[PDB]
Amino acid sequence: QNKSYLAVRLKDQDLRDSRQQAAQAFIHNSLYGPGTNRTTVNKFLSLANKRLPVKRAAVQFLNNAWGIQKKQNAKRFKRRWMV
Amino acid sequence: VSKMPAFLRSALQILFSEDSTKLFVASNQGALHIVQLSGGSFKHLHAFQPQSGTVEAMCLLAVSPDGNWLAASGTSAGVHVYNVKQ
Amino acid sequence: NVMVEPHRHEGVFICRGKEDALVTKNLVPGESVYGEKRVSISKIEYRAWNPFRSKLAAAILGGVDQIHIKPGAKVLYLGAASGTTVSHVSDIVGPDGLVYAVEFSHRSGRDLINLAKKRTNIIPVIEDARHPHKYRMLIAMVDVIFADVAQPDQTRIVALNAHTFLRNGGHFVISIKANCIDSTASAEAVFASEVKKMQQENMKPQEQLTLEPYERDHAVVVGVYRPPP
Amino acid sequence: DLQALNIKYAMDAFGGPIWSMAASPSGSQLLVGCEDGSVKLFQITPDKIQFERNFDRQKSRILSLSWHPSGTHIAAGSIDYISVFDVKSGSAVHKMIVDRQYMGVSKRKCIVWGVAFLSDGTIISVDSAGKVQFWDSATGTLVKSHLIANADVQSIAVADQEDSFVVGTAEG
Amino acid sequence: ADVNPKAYPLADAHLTKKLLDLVQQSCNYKQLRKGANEATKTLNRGISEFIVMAADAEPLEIILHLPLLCEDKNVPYVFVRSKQALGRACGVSRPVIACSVTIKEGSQLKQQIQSIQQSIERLLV
Amino acid sequence: MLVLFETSVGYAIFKVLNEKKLQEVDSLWKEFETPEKANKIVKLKHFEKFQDTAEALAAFTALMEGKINKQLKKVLKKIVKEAHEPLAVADAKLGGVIKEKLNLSCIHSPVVNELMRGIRSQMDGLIPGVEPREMAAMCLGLAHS
Amino acid sequence: KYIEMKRVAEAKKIERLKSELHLLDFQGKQQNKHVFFFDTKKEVEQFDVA
Amino acid sequence: QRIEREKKLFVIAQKIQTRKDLMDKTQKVKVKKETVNSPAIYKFQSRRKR
Amino acid sequence: RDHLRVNLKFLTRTRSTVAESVSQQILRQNRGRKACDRPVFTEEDFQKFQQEYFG
Repeated sequence: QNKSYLAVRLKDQDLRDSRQQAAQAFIHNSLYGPGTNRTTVNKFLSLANKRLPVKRAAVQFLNNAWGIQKKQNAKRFKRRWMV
Repeated sequence: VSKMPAFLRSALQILFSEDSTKLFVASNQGALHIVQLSGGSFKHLHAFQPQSGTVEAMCLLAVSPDGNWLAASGTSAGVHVYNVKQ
Repeated sequence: NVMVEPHRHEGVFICRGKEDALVTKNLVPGESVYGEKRVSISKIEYRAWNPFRSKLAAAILGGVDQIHIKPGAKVLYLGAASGTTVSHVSDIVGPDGLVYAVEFSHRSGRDLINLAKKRTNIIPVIEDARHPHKYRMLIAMVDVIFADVAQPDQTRIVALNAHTFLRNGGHFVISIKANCIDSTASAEAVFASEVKKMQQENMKPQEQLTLEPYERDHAVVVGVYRPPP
Repeated sequence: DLQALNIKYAMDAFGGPIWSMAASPSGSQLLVGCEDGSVKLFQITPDKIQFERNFDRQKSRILSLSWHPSGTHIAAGSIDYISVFDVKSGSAVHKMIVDRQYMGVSKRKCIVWGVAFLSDGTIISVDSAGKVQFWDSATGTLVKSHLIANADVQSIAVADQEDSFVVGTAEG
Repeated sequence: ADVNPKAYPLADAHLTKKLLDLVQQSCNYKQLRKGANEATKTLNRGISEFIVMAADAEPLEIILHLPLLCEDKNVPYVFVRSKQALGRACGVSRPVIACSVTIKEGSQLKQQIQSIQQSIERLLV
Repeated sequence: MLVLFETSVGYAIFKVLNEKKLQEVDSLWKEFETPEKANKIVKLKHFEKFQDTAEALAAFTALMEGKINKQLKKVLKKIVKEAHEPLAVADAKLGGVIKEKLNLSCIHSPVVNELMRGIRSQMDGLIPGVEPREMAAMCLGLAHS
Repeated sequence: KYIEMKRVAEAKKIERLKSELHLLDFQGKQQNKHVFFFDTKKEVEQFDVA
Repeated sequence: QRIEREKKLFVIAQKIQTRKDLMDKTQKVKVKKETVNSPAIYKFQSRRKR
Repeated sequence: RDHLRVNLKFLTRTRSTVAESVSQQILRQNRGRKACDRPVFTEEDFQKFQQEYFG
């Protein structure tokens, strides 16, 4: 059986510790996990825009990943509209 | 480049002269290395000895546009100027 | 009616017939240490080596390439316990060899002294393996270190003992229990971490074998210490 | 090493990942808190550090340490509790239970992020519930609580003269 | 304080509550042997999960044979501070200095017993 | 530098000849590779021998809890205190205790530990007086007691 | 007491039989992973068990 | 054969022991039925022994 | 004299194995008995029927 016997070089098999990964996961869930009160940076920076003497929109108005197929159809409909 | 000497392993500062012939390297322990570069070939010309004095800050290197002088700092003794040709 | 086959490890034999047993030649004929049965061939007596109780026996039956415990060799044995495995090691090294049996437990120490009375090549050391300097007077330079302490910083204990008593080019055999090092992590993850820690000291692990049929979550690592340039 | 601008050495503590580390009032000793719940004392030799002793192992990971200014007692924070240790015999004299919510109960576990200890005997603790709490070391009971934030209070620091201290929270 | 050092696996206050609660549950399921003499017999028969002893026996030596027998069979053991508390957990009107939880096929406490066994070995590091 | 080495038969005190070689700890293993080179580095100043196992038990129990006997007092004051030279010791506690009990300076260092390793490896070839048979018999008596 | 007396005695007989029956030539689903270590890459490809 | 005898004898002793526990005045509730491998499991009402 | 040919014949021809049923029963007794040691009609059919037939 070739599957039972394995030859490995000394430096390659050194990988990330599984115990270390659990430690990182504990920090992530403690600070950004379910149950915390976190908002987005776009929303957090947009609170100032609602109070300005001249109201503006969100700081980053475009959402890149909201839609891609829907974006193309809007352009197609627009071109039709100018006829 | 295929090979490099081992003493360049941890450089604090890397500087090129106005011509591509000479390369200047400062080591993490006090040492200056001048490397002759010609046609993708490297030759270690000279290694300037560590400057006397307590280390105060990270090293900084400056080269004159003629290429004659090299100024290095980072120690309590002061800025040292080396003549590249001599 | 017994037929005896030589084993690949010098000083070790394998016994067939009515019994499927791994055996070693008895250093004290007519005596049984812990109730193991003995067979004679003709003049020569052998003692059965139980793989269920011992871990070195399990490794040998598991197909280990090297054990490095040979006739006329000095062995430092960490975690002697009652001395069941120590008695078989004393058989292999023979009269020329020496075994240093280190055990901290007092109840297991009393069994060692009774065994050490009948075997001249066993030197009992009732001390703590974490402090090799406290027994430096008794141990000269050795060839092989065997560690079976089953205790979380086993690697540091071996390294301290290897620096003081193990010669350049000497070998070590270490048994690792996965759940003792960390109960919640997986066995293969635990074993790889110990391999990393061995490399931090001047220890090069050369092979690794798991003791699946007789134990669970156990591995044996064989390596060299301060290899010659 | 500041002069050679490199790392002198790295030594394995053999207790898993380390969460916090504190030096004694004298610089001779170092205290280490690990994932497994053990507290380890290291003696500082002229060239390296040497492992000395283990305190009593705790049920959960140790996230923050503090020294008595005279060096006789230790305070250690952990999930839902604080442990007080005697340095002579490393045994927990007191375990102090921290309420998960301010005068209430909640499913979310309370994490003690930092612990500071004063010469008079009071332990100051900051937790994820958003409050700064004062404890008495002699009796092991809460003395006073101050609710200051709606989010985690994560950092503590005390001046050398024990008349002022500073806290830092998740809200900035 | 003022505890005999020979009772080394001394559980703290938090573990003591878990131990005595499990002991009280084992009594309701007929899974507990009470007394040092009865605790010794289960070790010889190999039907015990763990052993609980009381650290306040005025001569402590009257129970020190039990740790030696436990190390042979690889059975975990702990000490609690009060023999009065151990007696009430066992459901007896008299103090108890040692008790043993026995092996039961199909027992509903298997998950709880396993968690306590894991907790005990942690005291041995 | 004088170095004190403890063995089952007695106390051994060596003198290092080449103190320069001790500075390079990484290259020190080459000096103790063969009995010819090891005798160039160290030589035996004095060896105090234990007569029986009952006396030897009284010695080594004190040593490993950081205490020195009355007889070890006499050996140190003659060999090591009359001479003016640092004494290497394998135990930091033992070196500390010596400083108060006797006006003597003790040095413990990783280079000292490397020097201890080399002497042990060349254990035969450094002490000519002690026979190998006496060393082995004394070890069994001391270990059992 | 009658059942337990029989049970403990033949249980010791089981342990005695296992001391000389070591399950040689065990073939089973459980196969143990034997791992070798080499410093240089070239040894890894050129590895041969025999 | 000896190993299989041990397994049966362990079960038989517990069932006789389980039947002996039933000879008690304390109130009890059956939580599991008896099987070939295991006896029936009962929970008894909690009263201290006076 | 070279025994390699003779040794190979005796170490290969005599091949025998215990049964799997035999081996699996031995390995489970070694494990122990401690807790740590040891390891077509649906409700939809009934509900809909009583609505349609008896509801």
